[PDB]
Amino acid sequence: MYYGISQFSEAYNKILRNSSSHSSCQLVIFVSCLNIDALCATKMLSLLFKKQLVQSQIVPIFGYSELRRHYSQLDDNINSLLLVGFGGVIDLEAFLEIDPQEYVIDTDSGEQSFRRDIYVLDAHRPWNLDNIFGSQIIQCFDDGTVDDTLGEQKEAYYKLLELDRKQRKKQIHEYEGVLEEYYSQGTTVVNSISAQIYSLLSAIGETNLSNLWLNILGTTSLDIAYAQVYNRLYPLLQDEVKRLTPSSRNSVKTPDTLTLNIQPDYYLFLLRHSSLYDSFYYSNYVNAKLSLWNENGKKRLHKMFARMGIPLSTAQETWLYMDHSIKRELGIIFDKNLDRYGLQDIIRDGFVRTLGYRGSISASEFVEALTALLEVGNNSAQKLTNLRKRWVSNFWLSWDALDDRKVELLNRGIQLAQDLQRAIFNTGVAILEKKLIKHLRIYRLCVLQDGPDLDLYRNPLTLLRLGNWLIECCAESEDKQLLPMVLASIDENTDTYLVAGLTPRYPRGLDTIHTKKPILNNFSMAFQQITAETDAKVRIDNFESSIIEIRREDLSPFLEKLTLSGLL
Amino acid sequence: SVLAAANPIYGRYDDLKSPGDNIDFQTTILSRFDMIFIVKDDHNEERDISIANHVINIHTGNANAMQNQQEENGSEISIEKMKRYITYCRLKCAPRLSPQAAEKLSSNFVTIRKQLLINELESTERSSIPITIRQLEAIIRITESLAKLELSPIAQERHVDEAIRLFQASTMDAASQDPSLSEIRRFEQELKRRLPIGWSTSYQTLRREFALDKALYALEKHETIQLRHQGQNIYRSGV
Amino acid sequence: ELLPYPHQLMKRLLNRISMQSQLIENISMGFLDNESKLPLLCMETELERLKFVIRSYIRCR
Amino acid sequence: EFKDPSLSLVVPDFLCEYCFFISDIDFCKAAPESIFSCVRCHKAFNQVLLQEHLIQKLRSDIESYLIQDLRCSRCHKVKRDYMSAHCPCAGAWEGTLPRESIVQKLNVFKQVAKYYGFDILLSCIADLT
Amino acid sequence: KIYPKLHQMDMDKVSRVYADLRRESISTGSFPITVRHLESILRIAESFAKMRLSEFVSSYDLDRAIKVVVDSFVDAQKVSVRRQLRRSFAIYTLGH
Amino acid sequence: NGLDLMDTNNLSHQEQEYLKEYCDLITDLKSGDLVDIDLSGSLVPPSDVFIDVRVLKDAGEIQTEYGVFNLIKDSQFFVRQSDVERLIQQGYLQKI
Amino acid sequence: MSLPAHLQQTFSPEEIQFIVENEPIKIFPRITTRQKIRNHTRWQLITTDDKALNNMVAMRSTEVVLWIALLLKQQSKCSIVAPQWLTTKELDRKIQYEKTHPDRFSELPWNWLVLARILFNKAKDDFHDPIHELRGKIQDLREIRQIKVLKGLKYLNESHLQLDNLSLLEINELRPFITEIMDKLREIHTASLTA
Amino acid sequence: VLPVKIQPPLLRPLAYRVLSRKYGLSIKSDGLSALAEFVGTNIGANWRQGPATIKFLEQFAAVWKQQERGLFIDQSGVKEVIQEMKEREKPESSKALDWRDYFKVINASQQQRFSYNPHKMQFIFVGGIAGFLPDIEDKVQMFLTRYYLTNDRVMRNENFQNSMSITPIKNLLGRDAQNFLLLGLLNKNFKGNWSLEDPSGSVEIDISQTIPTQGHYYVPGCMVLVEGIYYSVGNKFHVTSMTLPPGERREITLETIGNLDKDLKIRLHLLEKELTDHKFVILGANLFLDDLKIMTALSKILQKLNDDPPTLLIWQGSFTSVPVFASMSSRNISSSTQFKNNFDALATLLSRFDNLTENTTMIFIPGPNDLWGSMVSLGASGTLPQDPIPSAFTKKINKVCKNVVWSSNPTRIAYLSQEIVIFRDDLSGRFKRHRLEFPFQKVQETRKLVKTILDQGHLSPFLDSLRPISWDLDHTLTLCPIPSTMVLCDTTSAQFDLTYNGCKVINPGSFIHNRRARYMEYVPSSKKTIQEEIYI
Ligand SMILES: [Zn+2]
Ligand SMILES: [Zn+2]
Repeated sequence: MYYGISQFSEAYNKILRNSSSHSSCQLVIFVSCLNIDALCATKMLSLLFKKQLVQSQIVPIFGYSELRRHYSQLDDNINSLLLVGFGGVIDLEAFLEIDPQEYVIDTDSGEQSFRRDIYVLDAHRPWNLDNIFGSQIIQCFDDGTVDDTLGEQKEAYYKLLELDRKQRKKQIHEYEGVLEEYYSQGTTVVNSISAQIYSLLSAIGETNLSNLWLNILGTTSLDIAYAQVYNRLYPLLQDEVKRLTPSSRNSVKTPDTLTLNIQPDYYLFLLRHSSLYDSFYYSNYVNAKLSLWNENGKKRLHKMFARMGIPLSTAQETWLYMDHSIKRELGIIFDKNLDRYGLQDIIRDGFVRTLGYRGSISASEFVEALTALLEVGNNSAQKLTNLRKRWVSNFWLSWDALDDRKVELLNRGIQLAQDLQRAIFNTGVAILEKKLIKHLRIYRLCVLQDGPDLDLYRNPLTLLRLGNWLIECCAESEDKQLLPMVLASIDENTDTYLVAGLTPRYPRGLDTIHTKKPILNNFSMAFQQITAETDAKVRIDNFESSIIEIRREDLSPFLEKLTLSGLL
Repeated sequence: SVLAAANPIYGRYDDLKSPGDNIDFQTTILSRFDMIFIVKDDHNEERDISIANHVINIHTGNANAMQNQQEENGSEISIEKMKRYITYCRLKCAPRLSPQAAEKLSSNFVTIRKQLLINELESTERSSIPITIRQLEAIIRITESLAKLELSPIAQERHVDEAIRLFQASTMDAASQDPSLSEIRRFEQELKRRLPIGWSTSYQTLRREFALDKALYALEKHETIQLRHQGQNIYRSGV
Repeated sequence: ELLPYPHQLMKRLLNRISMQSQLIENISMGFLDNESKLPLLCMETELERLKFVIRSYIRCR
Repeated sequence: EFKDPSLSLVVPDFLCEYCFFISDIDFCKAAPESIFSCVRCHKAFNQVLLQEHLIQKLRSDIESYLIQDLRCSRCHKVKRDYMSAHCPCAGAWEGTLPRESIVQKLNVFKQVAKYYGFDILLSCIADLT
Repeated sequence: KIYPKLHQMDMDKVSRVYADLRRESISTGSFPITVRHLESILRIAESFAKMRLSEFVSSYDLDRAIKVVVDSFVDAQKVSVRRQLRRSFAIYTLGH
Repeated sequence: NGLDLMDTNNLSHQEQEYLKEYCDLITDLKSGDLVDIDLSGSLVPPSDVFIDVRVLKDAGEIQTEYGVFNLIKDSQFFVRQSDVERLIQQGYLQKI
Repeated sequence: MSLPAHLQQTFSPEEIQFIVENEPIKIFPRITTRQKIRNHTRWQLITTDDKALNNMVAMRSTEVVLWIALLLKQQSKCSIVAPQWLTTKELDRKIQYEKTHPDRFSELPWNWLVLARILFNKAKDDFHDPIHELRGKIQDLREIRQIKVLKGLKYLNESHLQLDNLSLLEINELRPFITEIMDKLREIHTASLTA
Repeated sequence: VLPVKIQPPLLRPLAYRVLSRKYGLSIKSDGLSALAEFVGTNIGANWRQGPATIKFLEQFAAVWKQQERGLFIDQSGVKEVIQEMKEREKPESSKALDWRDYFKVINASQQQRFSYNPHKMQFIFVGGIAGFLPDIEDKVQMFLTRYYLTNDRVMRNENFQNSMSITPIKNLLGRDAQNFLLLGLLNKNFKGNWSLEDPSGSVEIDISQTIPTQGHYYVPGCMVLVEGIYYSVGNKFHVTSMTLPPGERREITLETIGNLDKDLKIRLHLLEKELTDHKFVILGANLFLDDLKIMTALSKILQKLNDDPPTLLIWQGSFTSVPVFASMSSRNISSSTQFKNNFDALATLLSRFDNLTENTTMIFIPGPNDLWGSMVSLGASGTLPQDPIPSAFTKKINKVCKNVVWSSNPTRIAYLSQEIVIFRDDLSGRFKRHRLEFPFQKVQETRKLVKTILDQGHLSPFLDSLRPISWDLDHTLTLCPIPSTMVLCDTTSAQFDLTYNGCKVINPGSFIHNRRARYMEYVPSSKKTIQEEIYI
C-alpha cells in the first residue's frame, strides 16, 4: 500500500504544505476527459481547493501522448501533480522519464523529500508494482486493495529488488512467477474516484450536500458496466443521505430547498424528461429483456402497455403532463404487471434531487446528460488532433453542466442524450438485422464499414455506448455464451478504424457465485503485444486501454494476428 | 414578389428552333420579370458524375449529417434563422444608390439596349426576351437588395457590379440565344481553300478580304479554326 | 465643474500606497524562505481597492 | 480502377548526332538504356545535351504558361481586352493552360532530375524557387 | 411496414450508369434522361428490397434495378442503334 | 492600451499621428507620478480577489510575478484576479 | 475619452456595491487572531482599522469592514451577523409604515437593497429567519417604494425636489431620468426668462 | 562590465514588475531566460538594469507593437536597435555606424507586393516547388493595377495643374457630341484599328487630325490622355490632342505612401554626409566575354580600378557573344558548359587583382543572351523580370570574391534613403520600331525616351504581346516612387546622363562603341556622373 483509506488526510495536508501559497499556482490537476467519475472527482477537488484558496490548474488530457507532452512542457516550479482517472497501470516514472535523483532535495536522518509529488488517483486495479511499491515520487491513493490482496506480490517484488546457487535461482523464478501471474490480468474497476475523494473529505470534514451529490453522480456513473461496484458502494451513499438531510422533514416546499431523496428510481431511460413509452423503448435493459430491435418487440411493448391499462396516448405523453392519476400509480401498476415480462429488475431505488421549484431529477438521468455533453457537446495526424481538441473542449461543457446556475445547459445535455440513444438504437437494429456480428470461438467481431451517422462512433464514449447496448442485448440471450466483443468504426477522413475491445457481463440482477467474480478485460495486453511486433501504425494512447486506432488496410491483418493471439 | 417556374414548348429548349418559338409567353408578361433564367441540361459527364454522387448522398442518409455539420460549422444558416434575418433586413434597411452607382447603372443600361438593338437588326425580328426601362429598374432593385442583405444604407459600386453580373447571367443569357446563309457558305469555303489546314491568318486580313462574321464563331464551334492571340489571330485548329 | 484637486491628501495617499507595496514585497520575501496568508491576501486586495478608487478619480478628472 | 502508374515527359524531335535519327525521347517511360543511346544506332548521348534539352522544355513550359491567352469559363470566348473583370456573359476568366498542369510538369521534372541525377536540372529547379 | 435503406451500396456503379445513360441519351437517342431517371434506379431498388421484405437494399436488389432501367431505356431506342446500346450497357448487367 | 495597438487604414494621416502620439502621452501619464496605480487598468471595481479562468487561445508559457502560467488551451485556472487582468482584457482568458 | 459614456454622470451598480462594501458590519469570527500572553503576521491595513482584526476571538462578535467580512465568509472563517433591520419583524414594520404613509418613504438604511442582495448571495445561512421570507419582504418593500417613486416623478418641476429617505441604489437608477428631465424643464424656463 | 550568469527565477519578479505592470508586456520563460542572459553578460550583480529594461520596452512598444516579448527575435531586435542608437549617440557596443547594415540590394523576387485598392489605398500583400507560379487573377489585374496607379498620378497632378475631369470610357455611350478627356491604354483592336482600353470599357479612336505632344514616345500599350468629341453615329472618339500623363516628383509620392522611423532617417541622413567618398562604377553593356579583344580591354579596366576599388562594380548583361540554347553537337560547343568556361576565364582575369575584389560589392545584371532566359527567347526580348544568373555557373567567380550579388535585370539598390534602379534593355530600339505615326537631335531622342519612361511610370510601357511579364512580378517594373537614380542601360541609344523630375537617368551604353571600352562612374554623395573612355 502507499496511501490507505485512513491516511488520505496525510496526503491532503502534504499537498497543502507543499503548494498552498497565494504567491503562485504550484498545483496542477491532470484530469482524464471522457470519464464522468474523473469529472466529478475533479469537481470535488476544485471546490475543496476553492474553499482553502489553493491556486490550481485543471488540464483535461485525452491520451497518454498528451500527458507526456504536457509533462515535458510542465515547469519545474509546479511541485504538486494530481493525475485523476489514469496513471495507475503504467510505469509512470519510466513513461515520463523520471529519475528520483533529479527531483530529490534534502536527502538528510532516515527520511527523504522530493521537489515534486505526483498523486495518481484512479480505480483500475492492475496497480503497477513499480508505482505502488518501488517509487517515492509517485504516490497512489489506494482504496485498501494493496494492503490486503498484494502481500504475496509485495514479498515477490521486494525479494527481487533486494537480490538484484541453484536454490537461489529456483526461488527467484518462483517469485518472478508470482509477479508474472499478477500481470497478464485484465483491467477492471473496483471503486469510484468520487467515493474515494468523498472519503478524504469526510476525513477533513468538508462534506456537504453538493459534495454528496457529486459523489452520487460519480458512483452512479459505474452502474452501467460495473454494477457490482455500484451495489457495493450504494449503502454508504444511502447512509450519507440520511446523515446529511436536515431534520425539518415534511416541511413546505420553498424556492431554496435542495432535497436529496432515496425514492423509487426505475431503471428506465430519462423517465422524467421523456415519455413513458420512450423510456421503456430506449432502455437498454428493456430492450435486452424484450428484444425490441426486431419487429415483434414493438408489439410486445404495446401489449405490455395495454396490459397495465395505460393508454398509448397517455403513455406517449411527456412525463410532466401525464395525468396525475396514472403518474401516482406507477409503483402499484409496475408491481402488478412487470414480473409477467421479466422486467422485475426495472423497479429500483435511486437518488432524486429537487432544487426548489425546478422539478425532480435522478442521478441516473444526470449522468446520461453529462455523458451526452461529453460526447456531442460541440492529412491523417492533424484532423485526429482536431478531434482530440473538440473532445477536450466538451469536458468543460460537461463541467459547467454541474453548476446549478446552468440548467439551460443540462437540458441541452438531456436533449443530446435522447438523440444519441436514438442513433444508438438505430445502429443497433441495423447491426442485428444484417447479422454483422461474426461469431467466433475467441471473440465476436463486429466492424462498422458503412451506414448513417457513422461519424458519431469515432468518439470512444459513443462507441462504448453502442457496445454496452450490444453487450446488454447479448447478455440476456441464454444461447449466446459469454465472449469478448470487438467494435470498429471506419473514420473516412483519416482512413483509420477505432477498435474497441469490450468485455462480456452477466445479466443484470443475476447474483451467483460466478457473478461475484468480476470479468476482466484482457484486450489491453493483447493489443500491446500485437503492436510491439509487426509494426502496423497502431495508436495505443487512450487511458481506456482496450481502444486503439488502426489504419484501414492494416485492420484485417491485425485481427488475424489477434485471432492467432491466445492472450485474451 | 412572384417566383414563377415555367417550361418552354416541346419540353426541352430545342435550340435548333428560334428563341421566340420556344417561349410562348407574350412580351408584356415577360417584361415584368426582373430575371428570366433559362437553364439547360448540359449532359456533361464530369458534371453528371458530380450530380449523381450528390443525389446518392442525399438519398443514403448522408444529407442529414453533412448539412447539419455544415450548418454548425457556420457556412450555412438554418431556415428558422434565415427567415428572421430576412424579416429584420426588410424592416430595417432600404438602401439608395450612390451617384457613382447610378452612373454605372445608366452606362450599363445603354450598353444592354445597344446589344439588343444590334441583335434585333441582325435577326430582323423582335427579340422574344425584351429589355426595357423596367429592366433598368430591375437592376436597381437587385443592387438595392444586394446592399440590403449587408444592411448597408447606401449601395456602392460592388453591389452594382454584382447586380450587373446577375442580370447578364440571367436575362441577357436568356435573350442571347441564337438558332446570310449563302455568305456563310462562301466564307467557309473560301477560308477552307485559301487558309491551309495547319497555319493561321490574322483577322484584320480576313476583314480586308470581306460584316458581323458569325461564320468564324460557327467554325470555332466546329473546332476547325481557333482564335488564340486575344482574337487577333485566327488559327486553323486542324479540321 | 472640475473640482479643485486635493494635493495634500493625494500626496499622502500615494505615499501610503508606495510604503504598503514595499511592505507587502518585504513580507513576501520573508515568506519566500505560521502559514497565515489571510493578512497578506487582505493587504493585497485592500491595496487593489485603493488603487482602483484613485484610478477612477484621476480618469474622471 | 486502373490508372497508368507512369507519367510522360517527352523531349520532342531529339536528334542523334551520328546517324541523324529524329526521335521523341521520353524520360518517365523509356528504359534508361533507351534514352542515353539512340535507337537505330547504339551510340551514347551527352548528359549535357539531355540536361540542356530538358531545361529548354522546362523554360518553354514556363513561358507558355506566362504568355497563355485567357478565356471565359462559361462560353469559352477568348479574352480580347486588357482590363476586364469578367466575360460579358457573366463568366470568370480562366486560363487555357491551368496552373495545376504546370505544377504537375514541374514535379515530373524534379522527379526525373532526382532519379537520373541530373545536376544542372536540379540547379534549374532550385533556381525557380 | 417496410422501409428499406440504401446504406450498403456502390454509388460509383450507379453514378457510372447514370453518366452513360445521359451520354447515350444526348447522342443517338430521344428518351429524356434527367436526374429523375437517376432517382428511379434508387426507387426501383427500394421496391425490390421491399419484395423480399428486407430492411436494407442488397447489391442484387440494386443490380436488378439498374438492369430494369437500362433495359427500359434500350428497348425504346430505334432498331439501328439498339444492338450498339445493348453492347455498351452489357458491362453493368453482368450476371444476367 | 491594455488590449492591442491597432485596420488602421480607416484613419487619415493626421489622425494616425494623433493616435500614435496619444498612446505615448498616456504612457507618460502612467509613468510620471501615478506609477503605483495602473492608470490604464480596468474601471470596474475589484469585487472578488480570486477568480477562475479558462484559456481561450494557446499561448505556451507566460511568466507571472512569482511562478509561471502554462496557458494550455481549454485548461481552467483558479488564480488571483490581479495577475490575469491584462490577459483577460487582451483575449487569452475568458471566465469572469 | 478616459471615462466611458455609461460612467459619465452616474455610478454603475458595481460601483454602488463597492461603496456599500466599505461600511462596517458585525461578524462572529471562526478563528482567533488574539495573541496569547505566553510568528504571526498582522493585518496593518491602510484604509480601515486593523485593531478589531488582530483581536478576533472565536464566537465573540466584532465589527469589520464589509469587504473583509465577505472575504472571510468565502472560507468558513467567520459568520456575518444580519443587521437588525433585516429581520421579518422589522421588515413587516417598515411595510406597514409604507402602507400607512403614502406620501413619504420609510426610514430604511441607504444601503438596504445592496446589503440585502450581498447578504442573500454570500451569507445565505446566517439568518435567524427563513431567507425565502426575507426575500419576499424585500421584494414587497421594493414594489411599494417603486409605486411611490412613479407617483412623485409626476412632480418634476424646474426648481428642486425632495426625495427624502430614498435609498442609494434607487437614487442611482433614477438619476439619469430625473436629472435629465429637470435639466430640460430648466432650460425651457431660462429660455422663457430671457428678458 | 563584469561578466556574470543570473538565473531566470531571481530576475523574474522585477522583470514582470516593469514589463507587465508598467506597459503590459507578457514575458515567456524562454524570453525571460534570454533577457537574464543579456543582463548578466552586459551587467554584473543585476541591480541597475532598470533603465535597460525601460529602454527595451519603450523601443519595443514604439516599433514592434505587439505582445509576448519573449520570442528570441523581438528581444534580439530591440537589443540591436538599442546598440545602434547608443552608437549614433557617440555597454555592449560603442563603435561607429556601418553602411553595410543600411546597404542592401533587392531582387525582383523579394520586393513587397503593393496592390492599390481602387478607391484610395496602397495595400500590402507580402509554398512548394511551384510556389512562384502566378495565378490567373494576377494576369487579370496586371493592367488594372497599372491603370489605377496612373489614374492616381493624374488625379494628383493634372487637376491641380490643368480643370477638366477624367470621364470613364463607359460614360461616352449616350453622349452625342460632347467633349471628354479620357485616360486609357492605347492599343490596337482585333479589327485592326486603334482604340483606348479602360476598366469601364473601350472605344475606337479616329487618330486622323490629331496634334500630339512631340516630347513623348507614343506606342501601343502606353497609357495616354486623349481629348476629343465622341460621335455616336459610328461609336468613335475623334481625338484632337493626346499626351502622356504628367509625371510626379518622388518626394510627393513618399508622403502619400508614408514609408520611412525617425531614428533610421536621422542615421541615414548622417551617413549621407559622413560617407562622402563612395564611388559607383557602372560598366558598359554587352560584356562579350567570348571576344578576346573585349577580354583584353576588361583586363586594363580592372587593372585601372584595382588602384582605387569602388564601392560597387556593376556588370551589365549579355555576358556571351551568342545566345545560349540547347545545341546538338558532340564538340565543346555545349552552350551551357561554354558559359561555365567563360566565367572560369573571367575568374582567372579577376582573381589576379588582390586589391580589387575586396571591400567591393560586385553586382551582376543579366541580359538578352544569358542562361535560363535565352533558352527559349534565343536572344530576343523575352520575359522581362529576368531571374539572376544561375548559381551553377558562378562557382569560381563567387569563390574568388566575398561580396558578389547576382540580381534581376530590373534590380533595386537601397544604398541610402535614395533608391537606385538598374535596368538593362534596348528601350530605344523598341520605342522607335513600335512608335505609331500621326497623319496630322540625339539628345532630343534621349530626352524623349526618359520622359516617356518617367511619365508612363513603368519600366516597360508595352503590351503583353510585345514584352511578356511575370504576372505577380509586375510591381518590380512600376516606377510608383520614381527612384532618384536609374541606370537605364542600353545598346542602341547614345550614352547620356539626364535628370528629369528629380530623377537622375544614366545610360552607360555599349561597352565598345567604336574602339574604346567606355564605362561610367557615379558618386551618390555629389549626385555627379562622369564617363571614363579607355582606348583599346
Ligand atoms: Zn543514333
Ligand atoms: Zn463568356
